[PDB]
Amino acid sequence: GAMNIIAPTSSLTYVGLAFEAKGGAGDIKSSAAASVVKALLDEARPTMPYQRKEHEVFTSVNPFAFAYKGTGLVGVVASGAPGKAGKVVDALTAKVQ
Amino acid sequence: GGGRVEVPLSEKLPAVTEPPRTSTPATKPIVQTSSLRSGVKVASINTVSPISSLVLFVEGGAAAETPATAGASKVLEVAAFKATANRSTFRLTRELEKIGATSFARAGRDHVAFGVDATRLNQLEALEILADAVVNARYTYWEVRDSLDAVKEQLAAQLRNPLTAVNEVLHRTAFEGGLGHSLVVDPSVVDGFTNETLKEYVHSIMAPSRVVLAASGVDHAELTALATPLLNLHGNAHPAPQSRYVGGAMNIIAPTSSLTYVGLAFEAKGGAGDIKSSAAASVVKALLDEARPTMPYQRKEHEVFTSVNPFAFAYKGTGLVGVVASGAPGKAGKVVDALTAKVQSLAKGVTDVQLATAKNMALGELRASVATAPGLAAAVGSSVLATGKFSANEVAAALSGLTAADVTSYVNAMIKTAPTFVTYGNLSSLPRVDSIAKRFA
Amino acid sequence: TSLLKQVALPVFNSLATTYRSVVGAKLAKYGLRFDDLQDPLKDEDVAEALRRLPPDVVVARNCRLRRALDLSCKHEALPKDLLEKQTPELSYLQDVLNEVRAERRERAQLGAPAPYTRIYYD
Amino acid sequence: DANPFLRFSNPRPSPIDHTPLLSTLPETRITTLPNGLRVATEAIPFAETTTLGIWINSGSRFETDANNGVAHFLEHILFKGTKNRSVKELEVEVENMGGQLNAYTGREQTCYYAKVMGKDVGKAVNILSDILLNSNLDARAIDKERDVILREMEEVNKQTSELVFDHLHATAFQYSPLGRTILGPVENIKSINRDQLVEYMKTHYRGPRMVLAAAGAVNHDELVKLASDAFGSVPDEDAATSVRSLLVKEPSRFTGSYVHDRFPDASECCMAVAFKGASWTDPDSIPLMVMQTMLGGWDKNSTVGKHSSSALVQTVATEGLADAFMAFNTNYHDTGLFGVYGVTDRDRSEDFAYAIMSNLTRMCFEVRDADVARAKNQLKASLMFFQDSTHHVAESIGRELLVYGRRIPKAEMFARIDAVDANAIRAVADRFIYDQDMAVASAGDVQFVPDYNWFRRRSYWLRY
Ligand SMILES: [Zn+2]
Repeated sequence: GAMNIIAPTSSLTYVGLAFEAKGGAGDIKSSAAASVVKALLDEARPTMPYQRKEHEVFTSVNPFAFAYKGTGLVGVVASGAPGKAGKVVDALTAKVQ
Repeated sequence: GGGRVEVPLSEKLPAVTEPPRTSTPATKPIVQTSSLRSGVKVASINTVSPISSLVLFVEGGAAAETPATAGASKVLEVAAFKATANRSTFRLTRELEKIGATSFARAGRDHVAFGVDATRLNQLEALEILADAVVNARYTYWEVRDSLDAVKEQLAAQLRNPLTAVNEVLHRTAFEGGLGHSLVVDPSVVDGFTNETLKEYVHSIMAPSRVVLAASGVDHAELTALATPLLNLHGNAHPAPQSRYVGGAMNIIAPTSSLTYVGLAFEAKGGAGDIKSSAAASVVKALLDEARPTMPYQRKEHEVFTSVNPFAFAYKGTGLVGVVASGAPGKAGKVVDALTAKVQSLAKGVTDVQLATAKNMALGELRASVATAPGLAAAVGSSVLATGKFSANEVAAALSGLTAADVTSYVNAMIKTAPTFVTYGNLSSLPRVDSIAKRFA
Repeated sequence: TSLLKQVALPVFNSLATTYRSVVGAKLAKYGLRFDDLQDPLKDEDVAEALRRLPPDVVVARNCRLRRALDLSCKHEALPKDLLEKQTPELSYLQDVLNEVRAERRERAQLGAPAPYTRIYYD
Repeated sequence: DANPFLRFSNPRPSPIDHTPLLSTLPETRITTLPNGLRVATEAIPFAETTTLGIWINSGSRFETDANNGVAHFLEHILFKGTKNRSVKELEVEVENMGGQLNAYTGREQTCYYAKVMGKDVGKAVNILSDILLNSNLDARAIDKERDVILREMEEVNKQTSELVFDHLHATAFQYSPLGRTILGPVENIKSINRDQLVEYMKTHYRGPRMVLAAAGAVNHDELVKLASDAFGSVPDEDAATSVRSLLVKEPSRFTGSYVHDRFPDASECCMAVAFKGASWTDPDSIPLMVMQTMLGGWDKNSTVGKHSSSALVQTVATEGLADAFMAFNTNYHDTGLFGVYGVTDRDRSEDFAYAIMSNLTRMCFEVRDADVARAKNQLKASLMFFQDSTHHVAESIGRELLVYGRRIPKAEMFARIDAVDANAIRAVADRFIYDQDMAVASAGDVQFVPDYNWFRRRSYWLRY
């Protein structure tokens, strides 16, 4: 599905995109593939001090991969400027595609 | 000594009938309009009532608010009728209280109104006080600073009503442009607000072509002669951020709300300029009003609708008409289902008795809104500011001339456009966002 | 009185300028201004005028008073480079205080009091 | 100093002659049916909407201890169907008119009125007479309404000002008919049935105790014909049950007393201090209206309270002594109440009480001509604002006919108001306030509200 949140004094705008990891924590291979997908979505990983990776639209990228019992939730949350939220959505769809 | 005559007894024989009777005007008075050299429209109607009302309408409101000047309409509402270049706040307040007159400021979605209602014997005082309070206003630093707590608590009181919040989210979701700007803003928005922000907003909205002086219960020629040297407005007509309907779907979360609200709306095409479309929108709003209590302690009971409130808004070029229905948090999907099925039940056909009922309801609301002198002056000002002329007789005639075919075709053409969905509360039973938009199809 | 009171005002102005010259020479060594010599405890109109001010003006006034009191404790004056920059007659309070006193005079002719009292402690 | 902006207006209060207003004011025409029912109309020259209804000189004062709350239950039950119209038929007939039905039950006055357009006066008369004379009073609907009323009794669902004023009436007019509440106790609500409602209607809703008033777009003689057709079956007076005889039999009594209603966890404190006022017929009731205007009212949503011309508003707004307050002046047939009600906190209760008591007692010595002139102008302007609305004109006609026996012309009301000076205000305050017992009621967080001896000592000044 889809939803929304209204925040009155949020200086940024946050967009979340997620899918279901089939099998949950029970399947070893599906959880491993979901972890690999989470690492593949890691655009700006801070592996060095004071390194400045610049994206055109994004301000922060934060993926995840939760594995519950029987079902999971792998996805990514990306921030961005308030006037560039559609660009954030377009870039996230382009990255998953 | 004081008077010793009992109140059921008539007073003493020296009770002079100094007022002479006769004559009432033989014809119904009508609205006269005459512009000034600066470009200010003056629109007044004479009235047999002993109360004169004078309202100044300025284009602006939340539509003219930038992100720098957000929330400025509410602060202008609170901070109006304070010190001017000719009067302090004390002197102006004493002048209003001396003649027993009341003042108000009111900010709308696309305008800001200032007005003084007074006795007919003190209409020059009311006009001069209103003219000085709008033209020569000194928005001082300390008076603006000392009112922000009142503004913030009034905003927090207004957002406690879920209907106000749902209306704000509906206006943002349905529109792109100045009409989507929030009017009743969050109290945290007015945190870093100063009197220079207010001065910037007032300078942005002020121009002699954006101002309508309306009146009720005064001679038109005398009003123009006395408003000639007062409304010498100078300014640049700022561009208007025009708005178009786009629709969509948004949700607002309230974690401790015991009722879940569902809002549905559609565009009233044409806006306030189209009399026929406005009349049809009023009739559709009257038709959707399922539970209107007309008697004391009425006990209407719907299976899913805890409360139903329809609306119909008319702006310059567009507007909204729709319905906001509440319900149980566990019953929101059925609330959406009933709200959806109601409009196909209306689009399929309306009976003659139902059409007569809705036409009588809309005509009653329209002729009740202009029954008082301040309401009549406000309606005159709003109509002249939006469309350039006021005539509620044409609105009433359009309401009376509506047939069932007109309303059926209007709702059929209205269901062919984009819908708008807004939900409040905790959404533990929101079925599908995409499917509810395709239910109308 | 009106025949001699037409030219009694330039003599007042000359005496006032001489007075302000002498006192401003005295004030500039402490880094003070003429408006810093007004105490909110001593006058309730000055207390009213001081809360009508923006916060940075009040912060600057407190800083100047703290510097002057520190100088008075140390039995010192400002150094020459600071002393040449001192502006003892740059007003920050006289407009607001004049407005406050005019409002109080206006309320008194109608029998109304001032909408504030003295500062009361404890 | 702008020349165009600083003419015709100044803050110095001066007397204002309101005589040229009265030329355009409409006149009232009163007829009397043979059963004693009066029909009075005032025709506004260019009007489209009309309001109309029945004003009855009855209420909870004229009940007994066995049937207290019958009159308030009547407005719960009277709209649930008649002998000619069912529930749905009544609903569609009201909603076809494009208007509203509303009822209000007081202590000495009851109203059943409608707000329609000018083309639906006759249908409104027919439906009002059908509701009032031919109601079903079904037992099943009574049982359905009793559960709702009892649930809101046990939830304690009431406005705070209503609770305070009910306590003030019950302690000020104790052992009097006016001391009862309109809604009534739990036992009478639990043990009510059709027969008490029927007997109350047959006893008190007679001919000369009812007035049919209409205002707006209405013709007089046509309304007289409709009223004679519809309300002709209303019975007449029995001499042993007239309003004056009932007043003489059970008069009102005022006792100086104290009451408070303390709650363990309450944010607000609401208190009222009241003196024995004047009746409707008392010639000093007009200076009491001027004094009620002089005290005025205020709420914290107004930012110009410190610039007010009222001294009590000045003190409360400047010192922040309360959140909101309003002086009241209630009039009854033989007595009345006068004083100040306000909402405050527990830490400001004594200061607010001292402000109230000191502003009331000062009116016996220190009254200025400017404040009197200002309050008289405010009173006359407020009287003219009621003339703008049809609902207030109809309510004024019905109330004035019920409590004065006539319709006071606006010229006489203006002449009575214009005769009040500072000496009259001083004398009226000296009669009603100075060194007199008062009634004090409170609710909520009232642990710091002073007791009766504190209030009683501050009705007089030893300094003079
Ligand atoms: Zn009730």
